[PDB]
Amino acid sequence: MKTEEGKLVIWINGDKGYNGLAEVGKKFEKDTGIKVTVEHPDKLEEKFPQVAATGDGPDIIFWAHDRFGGYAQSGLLAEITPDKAFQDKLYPFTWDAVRYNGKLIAYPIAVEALSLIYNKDLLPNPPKTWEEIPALDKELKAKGKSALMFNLQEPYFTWPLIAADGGYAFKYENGKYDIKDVGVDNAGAKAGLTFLVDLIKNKHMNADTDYSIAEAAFNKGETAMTINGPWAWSNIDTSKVNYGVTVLPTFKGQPSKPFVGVLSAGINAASPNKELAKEFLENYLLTDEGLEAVNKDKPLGAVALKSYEEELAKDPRIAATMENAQKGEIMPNIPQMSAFWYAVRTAVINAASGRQTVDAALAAAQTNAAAVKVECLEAELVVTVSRDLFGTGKLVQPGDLTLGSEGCQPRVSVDTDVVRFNAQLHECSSRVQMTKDALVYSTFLLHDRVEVPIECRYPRLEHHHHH
Ligand SMILES: OC[C@H]1O[C@H](O[C@H]2[C@H](O)[C@@H](O)[C@@H](O)O[C@@H]2CO)[C@H](O)[C@@H](O)[C@@H]1O
Ligand SMILES: [Ca+2]
Ligand SMILES: [Ca+2]
Ligand SMILES: [Zn+2]
Ligand SMILES: [Zn+2]
Ligand SMILES: [Zn+2]
Ligand SMILES: [Zn+2]
Ligand SMILES: [Zn+2]
Repeated sequence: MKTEEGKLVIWINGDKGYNGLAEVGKKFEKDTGIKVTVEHPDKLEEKFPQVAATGDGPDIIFWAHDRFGGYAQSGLLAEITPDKAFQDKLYPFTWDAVRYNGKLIAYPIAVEALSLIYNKDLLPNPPKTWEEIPALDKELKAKGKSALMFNLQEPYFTWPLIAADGGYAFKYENGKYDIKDVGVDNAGAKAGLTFLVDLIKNKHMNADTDYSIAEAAFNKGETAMTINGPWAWSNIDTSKVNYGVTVLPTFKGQPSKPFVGVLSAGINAASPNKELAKEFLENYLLTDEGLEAVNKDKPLGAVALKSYEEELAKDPRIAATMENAQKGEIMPNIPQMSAFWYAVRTAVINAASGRQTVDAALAAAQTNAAAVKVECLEAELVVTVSRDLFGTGKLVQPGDLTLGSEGCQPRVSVDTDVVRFNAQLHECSSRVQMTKDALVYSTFLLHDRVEVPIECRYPRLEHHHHH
């Protein structure tokens, strides 16, 4: 077990202020002898639920509150025990974010929202509207520069624009999310995405741009604007690029609705140090002195500790962050939330690459989120289709569903709640895509006219040998 006794192990996403948390670590060793080890695994949002299945993994996991409901469902999270004294010390807004089934399942740390960052030297007046940007780009290209570059590979980043004209994740009727009602296929969503597809088509943005491309492009000086969070400031500051942080553009008059996220720290249900951890977080990290350590390394954003948030909220950058939170909505923490993220991730990618039409793409994003769970084994993958597609109570027969290319003959288990596909990867895949580090296998599940994309990533070191 990573988790030993008398020793703390923390997992935090690589982009956050990990070394600064390490300083808050060492200040906890010099006071208690308990060593704190902080590490930053890749895809750690996905690594955590696998290892902690078997009691493995860290004592404390740091991530945006949205994944924690899923974690807690699968019984991999400790319920935290903070007293009345402490609960008053953070913003109620943030406690409610870390709650699930009426239990607190993590400690809220900071509030994050995507603002629009811009180069005052290249563009002393940011655009107020999305519709301005194509034009703006032309003029800018003529000067050897570009208008806007941001991470098109994650959904987090393109959502503010989809939601804008009335996209949403899961409908919230009567204080409960209807998990069969996804607002990714509606007209407002189609509007947002189409506009974004055209930016790509008109060479105003490239479909390939990812987090590290966009970040360099801007920090070098090659792009006017970018979309990103508080954590990206640390670097921008270093490039000495003269920048400001303002409200995201509007679309069809309406504002961009970023998802607001609450950086939360969660205690492992299998950890033998649940009290030592409880102490680290409550009295060393969640303090005016401790938060400063991290926020110094990589800005946390609008920190949830009332105390320091107030001392800090006189920053125009956080000022913008908060304005954008306002026009946002907050992330659901339900389990299905990660199916959503995958659905949409694929949709955007397929639309922007022309693999699917925006209509078909977002049509699929619905079924995928509402009724599909994909699970990728070594040389076979498992596709679990919920029998009731959209809540109708009208179930489908196994003959309505079709997986992979023609030669793909999967074994079909059929319960009364699901229909299960167990399929031979190589034999069923419709296309494999090689990247510097990854291999993505892709195939389609058809139902009705609709085609939902089934998609499995692996690293490229699985070739050596026998795939
Ligand atoms: O892209 C989907 C992804 O978005 C969010 O993750 C954010 C995270 O919240 C940010 O703080 C930052 O680290 O960038 C991430 C996006 O690349 C969700 O929290 C996550 O569950 C979701 O999969
Ligand atoms: Ca829908
Ligand atoms: Ca720093
Ligand atoms: Zn790392
Ligand atoms: Zn144009
Ligand atoms: Zn083969
Ligand atoms: Zn292998
Ligand atoms: Zn062989």
